[PDB]
This record gives sequence, C-alpha cells and structure tokens, in this order.
Amino acid sequence: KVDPKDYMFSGLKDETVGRLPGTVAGQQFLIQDCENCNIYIFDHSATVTIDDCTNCIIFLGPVKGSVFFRNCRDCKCTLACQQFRVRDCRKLEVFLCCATQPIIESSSNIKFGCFQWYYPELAFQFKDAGLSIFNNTWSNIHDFTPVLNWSLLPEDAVVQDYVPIPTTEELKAVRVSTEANRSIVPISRGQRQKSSDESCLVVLFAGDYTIANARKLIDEMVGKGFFLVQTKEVSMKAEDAQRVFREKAPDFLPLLNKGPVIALEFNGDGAVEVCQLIVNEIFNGTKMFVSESKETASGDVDSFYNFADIQ
Repeated sequence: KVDPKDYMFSGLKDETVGRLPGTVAGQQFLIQDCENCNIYIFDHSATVTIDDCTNCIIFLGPVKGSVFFRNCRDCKCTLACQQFRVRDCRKLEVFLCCATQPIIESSSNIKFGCFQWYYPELAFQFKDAGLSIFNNTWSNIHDFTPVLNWSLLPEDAVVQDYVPIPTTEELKAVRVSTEANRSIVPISRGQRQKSSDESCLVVLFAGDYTIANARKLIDEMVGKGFFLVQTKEVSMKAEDAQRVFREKAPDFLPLLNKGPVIALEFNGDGAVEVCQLIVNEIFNGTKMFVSESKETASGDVDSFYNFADIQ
C-alpha cells in the first residue's frame, strides 16, 4: 500500500532519517521544515522537493525528473537528477550529477562539486531513473538573478567532510564508498580552469561493452595525468557524424543506428597522441572516433556539444 505519509520527512529537528533501496522505487518524495537533520534516500525517485530546511545533510539517489530546493539554508548535499532548481536558498554545498544545466534563483553562496558516491544498487537505480552516468553538466550553472552567487567547491574536497556516510544500524546495511575511484559517476572537471589548451574528443558507438570501454579509457587517461573534462550519451544522426568526424564519418555511419553514442572529452598536453595510442593498443578491432590532431580537436568538441545540447 503506497500512501503519501510514507514519502515525506517533515518538522524534524536534530535527527538522522533515511530510505533503503527498493523502498521508494520511483515514487515522489518531500523533505520539509527539517532542522539539523541528516537524511539519506538510498533509492531512485520521480521528483524530490526540499522545502524550508536548515543545517541538513542530504543524500538523494537518482531522480528521474526534477529536484527543487525552496527556502533552504546551510545544507550539504549529494544528488543525481535530470533537472536541478534552487530558489531562495543560502549557503548550499552540492555534489551534483545533473543531465541539464543547474538553475539557481534568488540565492547566494551556492557551491557545486561533481557527484562522487557508490553503493551496489546505485547503477541500476540510475538505469531505472533513466539517467545516464555520462550526462552530467554539474558546473555550468545558470543564475536567474545575477547581482557572483555561486562557485565551484574545492576540487580536492573529501566528500565525507560535507556529506558523511550514515552511522545508524538501519542505514549501515547499504555498502557506501565516497572514494573518487569507486564513484558510479566518472569525476569530470567541467568548467574548472584549465592549464592545458589541448583537447581530445573520443566517441564510442553502441555495443556490448561500450560503457566498460568508456570507463577503461577514462581510467587509462586519468592515470596518465590527463583530465576528463566532460562526457555525453546521445543519439547521433548521419548529419552530426559528418560535422564532428568530417572525412572519417563514412567509417562510423553504419554504427549510429544501433543506439546512443558515448562522447568523452580529455584535456592535457599530448592528449590526442596519447589517446590515439591507448585506443590502438587496448581496443584493436573496435571502431572508435578519436580527434585527428590538437588543432582540430577543439572543433570536434564544439561540433559534438552543438548537436548534443539540442537533443
């Protein structure tokens, strides 16, 4: 029996509360008028609203639609969602995975870091919510009321300083890691400042092992000291392929119909040559686009996001 009473936390002060996997299953959640609380929703949701909360610590599992904060202050959060909205809030710190551009309004001191979190059930919770781990624009904030009102968290932030793992016997049954290498969402730098002006685009096409290949390639590049700037998972038409891949397009055209492509953007000096080498050594006989040169890589990237931001 599903009833709205079981899908809310309201009017609490100085408590830890939460939801175990399977316990929400895509339903809708409300957190309202809580002060000094720690709240852990270890499941996928349709939408979550957080109203009038103060000094709270919040984990939200994959949200299929929108997360809305209204009238909250001094909360620290880790969450994944399709859309993110902050209205009339102050001093929020968020480790975010968001499929669209995060939006703030009438708010100040809003700080953003990349989602960094793992537990065994998380990957299927993302699939059930229809959220790709590769669609994350956590740092590209739009402020509806400029007067600057947001910034990025420090890059070396230890998640456990902001959003501690739960202690309680109930919530312990969930096997959490907040280590960067365990994170279900790949750590991307987004709009963080760059020390290299060399980029490299990789596009992987739909297939048995495409996601695992993308993870392996990120691991290889990042272990060599290259930066993962951003990723994407989108359907690609012949037109889009022609603009991005240029003369290499015809080799890849037969692969587009099978399903969404995965784009990876890397950053660092020698990124293009290094990436091509890793792709040759480790994925012989798997078709993969890699930027041809440093000169052309930035246009690869811009052409990709151009079509990908539309669809």
